[PDB]
Amino acid sequence: QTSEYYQEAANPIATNPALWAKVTAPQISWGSTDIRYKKEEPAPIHSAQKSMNLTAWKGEKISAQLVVWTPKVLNDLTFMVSDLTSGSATISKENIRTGFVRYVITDELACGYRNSADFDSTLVADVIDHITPTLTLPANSTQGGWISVNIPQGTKAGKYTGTVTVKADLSELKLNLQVKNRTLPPPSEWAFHLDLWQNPYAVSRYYNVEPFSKKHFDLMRPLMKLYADAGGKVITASIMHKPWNGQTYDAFESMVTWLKKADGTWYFDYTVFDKWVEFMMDLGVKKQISCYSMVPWRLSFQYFDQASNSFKFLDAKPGEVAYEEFWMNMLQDFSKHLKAKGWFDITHIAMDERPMKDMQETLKVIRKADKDFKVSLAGTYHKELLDDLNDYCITIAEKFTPEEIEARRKAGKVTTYYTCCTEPRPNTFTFSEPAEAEWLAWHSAKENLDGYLRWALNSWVKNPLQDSRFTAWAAGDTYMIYPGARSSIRLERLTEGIQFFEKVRILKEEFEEKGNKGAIKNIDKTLKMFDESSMDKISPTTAVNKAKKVINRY
Amino acid sequence: QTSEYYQEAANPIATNPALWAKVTAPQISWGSTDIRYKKEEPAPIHSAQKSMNLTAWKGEKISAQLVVWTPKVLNDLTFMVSDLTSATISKENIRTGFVRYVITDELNKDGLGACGYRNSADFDSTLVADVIDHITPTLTLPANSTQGGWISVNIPQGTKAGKYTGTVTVKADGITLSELKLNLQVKNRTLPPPSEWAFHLDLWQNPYAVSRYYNVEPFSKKHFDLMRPLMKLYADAGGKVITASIMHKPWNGQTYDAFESMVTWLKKADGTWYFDYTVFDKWVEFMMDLGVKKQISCYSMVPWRLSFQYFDQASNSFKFLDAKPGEVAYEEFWMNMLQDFSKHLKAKGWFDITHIAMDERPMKDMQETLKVIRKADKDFKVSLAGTYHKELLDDLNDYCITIAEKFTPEEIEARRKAGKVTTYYTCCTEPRPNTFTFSEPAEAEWLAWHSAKENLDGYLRWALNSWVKNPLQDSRFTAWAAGDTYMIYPGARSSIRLERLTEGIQFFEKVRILKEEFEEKGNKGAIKNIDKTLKMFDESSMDKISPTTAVNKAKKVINRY
Ligand SMILES: CC(=O)N[C@@H]1[C@@H](O)[C@@H](O)[C@@H](CO)O[C@H]1O
Ligand SMILES: CC(=O)N[C@@H]1[C@@H](O)[C@@H](O)[C@@H](CO)O[C@H]1O
Ligand SMILES: [Cl-]
Repeated sequence: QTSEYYQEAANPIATNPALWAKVTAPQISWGSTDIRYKKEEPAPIHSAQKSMNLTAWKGEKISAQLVVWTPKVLNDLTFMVSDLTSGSATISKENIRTGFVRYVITDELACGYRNSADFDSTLVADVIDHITPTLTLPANSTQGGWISVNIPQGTKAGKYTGTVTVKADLSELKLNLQVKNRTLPPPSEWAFHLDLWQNPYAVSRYYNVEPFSKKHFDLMRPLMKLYADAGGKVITASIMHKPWNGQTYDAFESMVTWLKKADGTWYFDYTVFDKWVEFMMDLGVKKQISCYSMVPWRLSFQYFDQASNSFKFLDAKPGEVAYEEFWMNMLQDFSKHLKAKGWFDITHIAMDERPMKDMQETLKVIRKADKDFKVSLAGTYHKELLDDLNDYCITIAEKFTPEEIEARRKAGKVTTYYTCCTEPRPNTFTFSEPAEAEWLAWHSAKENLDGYLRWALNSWVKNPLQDSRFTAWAAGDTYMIYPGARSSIRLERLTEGIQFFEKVRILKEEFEEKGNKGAIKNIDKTLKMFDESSMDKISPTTAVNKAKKVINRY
Repeated sequence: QTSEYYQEAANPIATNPALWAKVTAPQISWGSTDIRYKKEEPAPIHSAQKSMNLTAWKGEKISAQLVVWTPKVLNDLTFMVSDLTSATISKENIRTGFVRYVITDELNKDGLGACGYRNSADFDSTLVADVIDHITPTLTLPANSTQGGWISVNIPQGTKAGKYTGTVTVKADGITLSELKLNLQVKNRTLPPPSEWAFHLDLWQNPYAVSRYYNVEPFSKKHFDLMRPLMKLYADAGGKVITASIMHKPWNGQTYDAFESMVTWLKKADGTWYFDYTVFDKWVEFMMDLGVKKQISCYSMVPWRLSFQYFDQASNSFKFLDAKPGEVAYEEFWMNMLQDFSKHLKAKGWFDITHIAMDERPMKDMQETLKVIRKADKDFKVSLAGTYHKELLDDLNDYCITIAEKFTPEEIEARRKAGKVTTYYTCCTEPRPNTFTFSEPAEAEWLAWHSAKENLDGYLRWALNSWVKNPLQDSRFTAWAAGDTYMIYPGARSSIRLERLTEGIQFFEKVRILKEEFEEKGNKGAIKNIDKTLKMFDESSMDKISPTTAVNKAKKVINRY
């Protein structure tokens, strides 16, 4: 973990020392989890808050942010948290995670290719750095601290008190936690269908290790554990070469060997695919495997040609007999392999969104190969595809009818929504407001959707700890977690949202059973705030904060 | 075969019409198989020879060359040969072709060799007669030009001995121009068919040149159908060795068409390897079905560049191991392939004939490579074309030496008794004897007589068909003297060079059969006479006795017995 230490990029905004003239000693205060504090300006806190009061269920993860700002050098700034105690009972401080909220270069408003102008760029607080044990802060700088309390499941309900000690070579901040009588199940038991596409090739490139070696998997374990502890349900698999035509910094390579032998037979080898899938299942991501893609963005299919001992490409489009023959041959081998492994029922062939013609022709092919193959799609609403798609994810702008949703729930199908570079808000860009990430989970509860999908968990740019920009899209679009298995503010807020989606579900189960129709109509009145057309009437921060309080009263 | 028709390149030497002023009508004559007749000059034949007398054994292939030269246009020149009669040799056994022209250059300016890179502009160029074109049925000759005709008589085995007579008819613009008379004395000895010859001929095959030239998929049905008559030329010359590339670019692409790997090298992401031999197997079976079945030579454990390609599953891409003989990494990489290869070859029944094949390198390298092979399987056969080393004489099952160096007679006999193969080669180093397109035809035959003189098992050359871009028109290349990279042509057309080499090989077989008969009969004199004749084929004696003279004298001596 010493090799995981790093330096931030230079701040493109210079520090005005006159703005710091009024700061006479180092300051410390509780801040808000809704705010990313600027590095180069004093915290906008005009008198310090020494106490923080939190409420949570047993089993819940709950966070707070403190801020330190200093007109002099602070050597070896450290945070530590006491045990929390309530009479003779204790939440042990092993369950409490601290991190420095570190800075990354971002830009602004979001689709299409970009030239970064470094004139348009700024440092923003986003990285939860729980690895570096101390930081030295330069004079005239501000530094956030993130505190995560993982409340154990067997914790006694009641009032817990504890201390956050900040040192540099001070103050104590007070932490109060009301633990309620209700229990939140562990992440492995959450209903919420979270899908954040994984990029293992980004990790092998960043650390310069052999793909799918022991070192590669050792590096991925804590990183993918971040996804599984957020309720991650879906394994991403690239079953061919460059499903997305190298749109990310690191292209996805094939996890399947496509070897066309010189006698006309094919040898398909799934060694990589199998290792990746088994690895992710051992971490608790086991609900679904999504296989990309039969319809890549460029319709050119790589295979290893033995006769010439080289890579070749079939150029073939859905609706062609050649496309049908090429995919039938692989999909029928793949079907047998999956059935041998016991993964067939959960494996989905996964599309991205194309002219209607294309998608139906691709579907014919899949069905000829095996009638029971499951299929998924993230794209636009089409009535034509509602009975064929076992997992259907729709743009936030479009809606399924309530009858469509129940028909799909009745049939055992998954129904979700996504955002990407199209939507200014809500989103998980590095300059997005933190509460927008939590908002996304509340929106799923409002819509009776099964969850939320985003296209990039960890498709890291070149220097993801320093600069979140990319040659396409708004900064942060390509990843939500960082090298070192470091979380972001964005993923932490999303996880709080998902925990509340589970609370709502548990509360409605209890209220329906007891005939408490009033409590149900109130939860639904509160859920009305999470409409994507109503964000100028009620800000995402305000909606999220009001809704949290309502659910916690029950 | 209509798609196999072609046009020659322009002659870079213009025609001197004063040199033709003496030629008043078309001339037709028997010529010599020792001469490549120049296109732009009259045949150097001071008066026409109408009769050709040949002698041969039953089973022997024997050739003659006629020449036509003309001061006027000859439209649709054609040759045809009658049955030969006494009993009959049917004319189905007789092949005719036009001796067509290819651009050639010359030795290195110093005249001492022909190796090293070259620009064509720094060297002469000239058209030379070399292609035996048996496919094109007629040619139109321009005024003031000369054209050779090659005639091959394949004497069937059951042919009755005695005097055979027949006619070669040459026609143009409809009419007959001349009949030439062909006489053939068939002797009461029998030469076995090529499949039964002892002579160890190794001419390295390049299947990738054929797939490129015809633009077909490698190791497809079309590719093999094209290669069948072409590789049959090699088998009918006594070819014994199948060339296999068991890794990517054994010679680092030194020829126009690089050799690809006939073996899939797949490093799986779980630490195991998968090797697949589907190409290798198809190529080997194909070549064995044509009668090339004695030996398979696998190139190479020691390429110049020392960079070994493999398919890396984890990254789904090609990678290269840089590892040198004498390194543990080289040893681990090759051991793993060679042990899998060993099992495969045993499953197929090919292990006893398969040789791992080196080219020449520092002594250190070769012995370290040998340790690796032996660790993999102690019974792996090994071969080498290079320099003489006493150190390697028990380890090399097939040892081919430069013509300049010698094994002792004891070394040869020890190697023969152990069942090993011992040969020599030439390449770009030797000005003569050689098979450059400008080399004298008899030099190709000479090579086989030299093997008989040295008690060697045969002869090796590095390129049967490593065709340049336009091999029918221009035999030059970016390296070496013209013709160094191939001996046969598109259309399964033979060269003068391969036809003469084949005659030499037939005589090597005759010598062997005659010595078997003379030892058994105690006729020690006839044996001492054959050896006195074989003394002419020394590579230091070519300024005392020209290769042509030596070959012609020797042929006569053997044919008297
Ligand atoms: C379901 C989804 O997110 N699809 C694409 C995604 O592949 C990526 O290109 C993204 C860039 O932000 O644009 C989205 O249209
Ligand atoms: C064994 C042998 O023939 N080796 C090389 C051959 O690879 C080729 O480069 C040739 C060119 O004429 O030169 C030979 O020395
Ligand atoms: Cl090569």
